Amino acid sequence: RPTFYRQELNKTIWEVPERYQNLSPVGSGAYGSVCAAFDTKTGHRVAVKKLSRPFQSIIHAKRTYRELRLLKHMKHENVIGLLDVFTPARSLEEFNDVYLVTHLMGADLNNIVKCQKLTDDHVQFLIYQILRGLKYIHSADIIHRDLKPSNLAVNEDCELKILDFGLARHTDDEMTGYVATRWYRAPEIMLNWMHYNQTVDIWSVGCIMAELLTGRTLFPGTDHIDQLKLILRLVGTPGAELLKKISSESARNYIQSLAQMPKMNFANVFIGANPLAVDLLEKMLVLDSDKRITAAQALAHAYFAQYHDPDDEPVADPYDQSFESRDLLIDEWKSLTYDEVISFVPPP
Ligand SMILES: COc1ccc(C(N)=S)cn1
Ligand SMILES: [Cl-]
Ligand SMILES: [Cl-]
Ligand SMILES: [Cl-]
Ligand SMILES: [Cl-]
Ligand SMILES: [Cl-]
Ligand SMILES: [Cl-]
Ligand SMILES: [Mg+2]
Repeated sequence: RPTFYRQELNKTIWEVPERYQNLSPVGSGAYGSVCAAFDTKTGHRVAVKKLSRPFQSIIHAKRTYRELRLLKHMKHENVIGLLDVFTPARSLEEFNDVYLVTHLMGADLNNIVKCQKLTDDHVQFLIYQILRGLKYIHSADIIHRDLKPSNLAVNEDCELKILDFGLARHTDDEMTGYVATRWYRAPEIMLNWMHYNQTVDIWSVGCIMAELLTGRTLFPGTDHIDQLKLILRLVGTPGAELLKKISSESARNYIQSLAQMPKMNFANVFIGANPLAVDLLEKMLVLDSDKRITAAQALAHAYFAQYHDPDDEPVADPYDQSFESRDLLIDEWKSLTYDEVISFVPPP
């Protein structure tokens, strides 16, 4: 057990191993209560997150366990990973606080590229890395559900990592109005058309790629209905085959009140773009999720010819999430979390 020291940060007392020095608050709080630090064991600048009231309710205790399980599993160059996890507690009986350590991420795609169009070679490399990480995530049967520019960390060498695992589900209010937390969502999850699956993430990648190419949000709706109208103008109204699959009778009835529209010509929407980029966007932005291209298929598309290497696009170890359908008491979720803290093995 390392020696811990204490100091006052973010309105509370933090207690951390000596290896972590020069702690200072960072960020806007989107991922939790976080400080930057220097890790003397590894030489990295790191982010240290102190969980707020991790075991105050059944919902919060299970969410803490979920975040730790997801972060311990992710081991890929284009996905956030766990450098360390610790508690000052010496036993389960005194366990109360959890701290997580990751690489410090300076900039995201949003704060870097807002209102700006990038060159085609840059778009190729950035979207390639998103898809490489997504192939890994989906191979573990994990659905991200919230891919958007603020969840993509990028460094000076245009290297990219996917963020946002195991945090609270987004609320109805967070999704209301003229807000970026809805602009990248697939229509079937935005409107609860049907039981969704991992194909929702490919819709989000299409929205991101379009925005890197034009410098503009693809579907900046002022509310759910305005956004649906923008989507259907581009990709066309649903045909009878997809209407069948909308298991919400009320949603199905609203869609049929709208006048029918054909799919638009994407070469006239994305004027001047690489024809291979136009072709890939047409295969991502398909209304029927059954027919969208997958991450593994998209890596082999000719748009990525200068980066694609099928021997360097790895998949994940199996991920057991049977706990997600399990009902337990607060102290049982807390005991499971403690076991996962003390069993952590740091990366090589
Ligand atoms: C220590 O910094 C952290 C910890 C966890 C997470 C996520 N759950 S994505 C993000 N930042
Ligand atoms: Cl230490
Ligand atoms: Cl990482
Ligand atoms: Cl503790
Ligand atoms: Cl964003
Ligand atoms: Cl969500
Ligand atoms: Cl597992
Ligand atoms: Mg999110």
